[PDB]
Amino acid sequence: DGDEYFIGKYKEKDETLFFASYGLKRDPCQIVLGYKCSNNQTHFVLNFKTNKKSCISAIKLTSYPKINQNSDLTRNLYCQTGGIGTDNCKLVFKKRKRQIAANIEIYGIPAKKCSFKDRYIGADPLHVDSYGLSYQFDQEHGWNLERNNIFKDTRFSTEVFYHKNGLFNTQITYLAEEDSFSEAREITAKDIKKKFSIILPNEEYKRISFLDVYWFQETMRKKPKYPYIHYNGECSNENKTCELVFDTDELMTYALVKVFTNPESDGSRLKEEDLGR
Amino acid sequence: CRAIHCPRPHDFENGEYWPRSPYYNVSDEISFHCYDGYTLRGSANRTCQVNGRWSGQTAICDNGAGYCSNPGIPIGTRKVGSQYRLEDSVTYHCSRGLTLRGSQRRTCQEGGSWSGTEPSCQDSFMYDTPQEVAEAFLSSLTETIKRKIVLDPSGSMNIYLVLDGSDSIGASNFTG
Ligand SMILES: *[C@@H]1O[C@H](CO)[C@@H](O[C@@H]2O[C@H](CO)[C@@H](O[C@@H]3O[C@H](CO)[C@@H](O)[C@H](O)[C@@H]3O)[C@H](O)[C@H]2NC(C)=O)[C@H](O)[C@H]1NC(C)=O
Ligand SMILES: *[C@@H]1O[C@H](CO)[C@@H](O)[C@H](O)[C@H]1NC(C)=O
Repeated sequence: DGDEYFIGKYKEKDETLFFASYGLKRDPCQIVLGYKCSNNQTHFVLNFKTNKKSCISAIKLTSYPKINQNSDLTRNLYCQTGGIGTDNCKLVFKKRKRQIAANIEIYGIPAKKCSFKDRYIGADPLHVDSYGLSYQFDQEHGWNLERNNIFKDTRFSTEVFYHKNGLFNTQITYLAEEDSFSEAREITAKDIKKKFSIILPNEEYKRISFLDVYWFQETMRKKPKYPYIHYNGECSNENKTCELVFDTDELMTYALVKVFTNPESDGSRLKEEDLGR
Repeated sequence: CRAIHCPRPHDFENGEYWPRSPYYNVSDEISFHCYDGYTLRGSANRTCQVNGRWSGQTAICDNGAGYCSNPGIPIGTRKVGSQYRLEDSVTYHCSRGLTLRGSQRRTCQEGGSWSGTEPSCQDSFMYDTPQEVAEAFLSSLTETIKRKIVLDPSGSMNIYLVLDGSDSIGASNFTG
């Protein structure tokens, strides 16, 4: 059977960039199609850089033989310089003592008119998020809980950072029963800087009550450095156009924001033990 | 008692070495260099010292079109076999007056590595000095990280020491 690792999401109308099979004990590799690798006792890295005009969509790796360890609580595949949307990134994989083969495939789509909003937004945005796990609330306060069966990390107290299939997450605030879905906004790779911002409307019945961000990025080492996504000034009733400002320590390659709307929100909603320094 | 002669190379495939002589004295040099479109791994300049062994590693010129890589010809031996795909075998043997030390047949395993050790046949008068013996024993017995021994959970080791007391030394009662 063998274990599998994913990056991104697959679609039924994508062509293959390349497809190969590798042994995991030879030294050095076999140079396939003039590419470069590196193999050690506990690391396997690959360099990729396409020539045609295309943007990458998904990556998948399969390993044999099966080993007794789950594949969702830690990180095993990650690429260090690039990502999803940029035409190249340098894959890194961490082995064990009992893995002796690998199969690798890459899919992509034409560069000019390629956007990923049609997949990660789902078909029922009000009930299921991009991960697939459905929302579930508390009946006495109407605030969503924290999903617990995924790789989650914290920087300091009162912070959360989930990870799954190369996709991160960060929830700005708490969510109520009677919220509605307004729209979604996407940011491609040609409008990404070390620091930038985005404008959203707050006119009458388009009051912002919930924001959750999904983004890919790069990591120099296995320990990531999550960027600072703070909320510029204060978005109260008076100031109609509200801005969201990013502050990154490493360069991203894609972002997605799912605005939620609720006319009843007063602008402040916080837990009874989150509040004091 | 006569002078010490370092062994003369027997075969070399896809390459050329300078210079050539019927026998090599102490502190003589050999340089390897191989054809166009290949790649050389190892040491390009090799010299033999008073011990009787060439200094460095084995020089291997490879192309890069096989499931498992080229094993190479150790200096002094001869190789039979030229198939480098899955489930093939390669055999070694060296010249007259030399006795082999290592694997006789090597087989390309599933992962991509050979099965055995690289042979290098010795003669009567080469001994091993304590430094290399200690280094090899430590490197084989433990693993690196410093150097620590690795065991599986609920694991254990059993050491069995076997000596002999036949009439070879006769030194008191196993002294030393
Ligand atoms: C086996 O190879 C892998 C890579 O194929 C090695 O991992 C990489 O090792 C390099 C060299 O130490 C690391 O680069 C170093 O990073 C520091 C961070 O500040 C920087 O100052 C330099 O760029 C320095 O060269 C690299 O981070 C590391 N990891 C990667 C590339 O993901 C691995 O160490 C090798 N195995 C052994 C036993 O050395
Ligand atoms: C809130 O209004 C103030 C008024 O000066 C403005 O400076 C600020 O940018 C506004 N904040 C947002 C998030 O719109």
